[PDB]
Amino acid sequence: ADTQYILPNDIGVSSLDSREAFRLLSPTERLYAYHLSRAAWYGGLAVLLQTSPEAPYIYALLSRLFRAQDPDQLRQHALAEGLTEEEYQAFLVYAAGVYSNMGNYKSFGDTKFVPNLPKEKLERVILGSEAAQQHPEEVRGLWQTCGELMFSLEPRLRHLGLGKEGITTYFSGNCTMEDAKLAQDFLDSQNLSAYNTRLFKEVDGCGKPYYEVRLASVLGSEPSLDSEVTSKLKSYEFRGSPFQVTRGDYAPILQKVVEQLEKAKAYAANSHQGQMLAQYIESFTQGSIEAHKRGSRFWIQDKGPIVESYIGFIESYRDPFGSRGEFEGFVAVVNKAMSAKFERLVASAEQLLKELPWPPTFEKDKFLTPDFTSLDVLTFAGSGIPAGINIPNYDDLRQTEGFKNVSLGNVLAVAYATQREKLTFLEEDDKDLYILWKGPSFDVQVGLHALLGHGSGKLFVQDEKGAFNFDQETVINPETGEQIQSWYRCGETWDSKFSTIASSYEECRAESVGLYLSLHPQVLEIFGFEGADAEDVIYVNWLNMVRAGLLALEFYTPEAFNWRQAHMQARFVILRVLLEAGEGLVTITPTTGSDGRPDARVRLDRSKIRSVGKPALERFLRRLQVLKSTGDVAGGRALYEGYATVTDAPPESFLTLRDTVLLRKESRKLIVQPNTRLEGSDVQLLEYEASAAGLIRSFSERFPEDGPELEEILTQLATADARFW
Amino acid sequence: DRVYIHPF
Ligand SMILES: [K+]
Ligand SMILES: [Mg+2]
Repeated sequence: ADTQYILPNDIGVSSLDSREAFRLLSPTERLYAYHLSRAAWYGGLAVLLQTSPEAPYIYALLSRLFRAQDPDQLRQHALAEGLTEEEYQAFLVYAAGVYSNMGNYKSFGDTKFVPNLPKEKLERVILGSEAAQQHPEEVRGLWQTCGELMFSLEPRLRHLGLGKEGITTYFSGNCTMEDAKLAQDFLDSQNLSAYNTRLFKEVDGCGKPYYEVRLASVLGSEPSLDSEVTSKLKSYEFRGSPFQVTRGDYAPILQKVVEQLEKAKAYAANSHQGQMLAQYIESFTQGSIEAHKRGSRFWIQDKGPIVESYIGFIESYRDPFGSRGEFEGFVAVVNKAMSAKFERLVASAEQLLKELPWPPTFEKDKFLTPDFTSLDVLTFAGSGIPAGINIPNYDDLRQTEGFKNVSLGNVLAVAYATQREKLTFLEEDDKDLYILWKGPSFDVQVGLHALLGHGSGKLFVQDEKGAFNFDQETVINPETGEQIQSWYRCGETWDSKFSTIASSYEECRAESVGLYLSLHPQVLEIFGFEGADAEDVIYVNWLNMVRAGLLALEFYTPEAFNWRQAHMQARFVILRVLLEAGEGLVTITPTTGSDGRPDARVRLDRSKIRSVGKPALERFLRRLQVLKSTGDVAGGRALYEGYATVTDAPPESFLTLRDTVLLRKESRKLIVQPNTRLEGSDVQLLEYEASAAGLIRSFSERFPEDGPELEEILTQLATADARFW
Repeated sequence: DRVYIHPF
């Protein structure tokens, strides 16, 4: 039984398999991946600053400790200081958790986690450590600074968020949702993207708030060749409030990033890779999203490479408002073999899009023939590793120029196997079917989710002067029969319009497309499923979604009435929609397992999937796209937050079921990633044990050049902004 | 936009 805000000692750890994909790379391709990976791991440290006030200190303390003494050496000291093997293991798991999440908050769930041992016992280990003997001042200093917050589980520190009842470093501690809304209106008016920005509010002597929008860049207040960002660097007046646009956020870190990006540029395969890197450098040096947009523009044209990569402030999941981006970056080898079926899905994607429950007027003008490859991840820096990605997030690029889809093949392989004894909330007659097809089912789901899901739908946009990207005279809204009366104006994006629900809303739309189009035989045939096996995959895919809808209650916060994980909230909604259809399709039954503790069961009538589930899902999917395309945020919130409402209403009683979900929950696996070392000319791949100590070791050897320098940098950046929280 | 697998 897992404990909230605590990583269990027996937490699953899997090492990313990357030996074969790396063994195929040419010397130049290896050197290319080597420097790109270093750029990713460098910038990945910025996530610490984007997580919690104490996260940079904790990483600095852990890095110091394990540099002087590896887990086996530190074991001998810790056990001599009174720590049991269990208590020491708890510290190893915590450290590995901080490393893999780049912070003391889970990327998947946004909950704080603390070390599972006495604080006074860990103190003796740290103060008596070898790192403390070599540098007593900075070790005692770090422990004094982050020690309290390392263990504290005060209610306002338990979850990420704005307001006084949450923690965030995207904003200063005194910021609220009202502040975030005012900032977004200012940002939209200046056509300034929020992706690489943070917001800080300081009050003057009077008490009047002053707002600072700090951009992420190497350069600061000093003049430079750029004018696009330079001209923006000034004070503003917005609705009575004074705004100031600055830059230089994570400056020494991004400095390390552009160094490795520039070195990787000398090993680029083509001009597409060469120009996109130069633009990323421009973006990270100047603070220009446009420069990153220009880079992404070249990146999309780099069709089916050998080493695929992407880097920057990409996703906006962990921003409580939902517009600011968390830094990430990945380097992967395109698995030509597994990428065959995905290109096959693209080849018939244009016709598949027509099967979607909305008129072509709400679909993109032209099918853009996007790249879709199966990837073997070498490096995925940041807070967490996804199963698949649809990028870039710039919708003006995806609806006009193009986009890319990637399925992380060596990531799917981790959760491919299934243990029957650890299955939860499933009927016994379904367990064998679930095990046999769970793997293959999400492989199809990932493909549809990214390509047919994220890659579908048009946004109605009106430019600054009249002209609509659609024809308002002919286009009619299906749900009302009237002409379009709502759209996106200039400067408005998906994230700016729907804000706090933008992520989850879209994932719900994407997940729904996946389920809906998994009924189509030609889709399953592409992934190699026909006849009896085909309907089995369908049944399991729907069984999984309904099951996941129940598991999702783990990621809901009752006292705040707030969902913490977008994809999980999305699956709970779909569960609710299928429950709403009735007809005995889906039922949730509170039971009592052999454990003796409260349990639950989920039943899904296979025969009523196409007759009841599909039309209900088709109705729901139509509503989603309509409100999305028109930017009807009021209707969107009315529709989505309705199904996303968690209550103890009969017969389900979700609030009571939530307690059962938490009681039988299983922690998500930590993933150990390999390292690449350069022996002057040749590049080698270092692998590690699939354990906490193995994950720790992977970071100890991750920065052999300037490790202690990064600790100092992260410490400096943290102290500089300490007054904010 | 990202795609996730749960449980993982
Ligand atoms: K978002
Ligand atoms: Mg807060």
